[PDB]
Amino acid sequence: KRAYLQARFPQLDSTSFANSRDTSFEQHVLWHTGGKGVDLVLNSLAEE
Amino acid sequence: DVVVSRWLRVTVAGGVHISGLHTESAPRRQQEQQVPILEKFCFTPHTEE
Repeated sequence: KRAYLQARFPQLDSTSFANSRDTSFEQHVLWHTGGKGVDLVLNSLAEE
Repeated sequence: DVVVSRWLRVTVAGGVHISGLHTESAPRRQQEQQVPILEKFCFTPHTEE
């Protein structure tokens, strides 16, 4: 799916992806945004 | 070794891993605070009228 998205939208970078099956995306987003976080979060996942 | 990451808000030191610490301000008001003795050093004439 990462490869398909990269093919579809060339603007995306290797730092614009993260893992969905686990809770590792929090650290990725916080690090790459300088701790500022994001503005909108279109969420469809549950529990933790 | 201990590492503190404020961007990610994690403190890892050995086998422990704190995530999401929150600290609230305490009044810092201690009763019976010090009462320093205040003085002025001045010349007093031997004879005063």
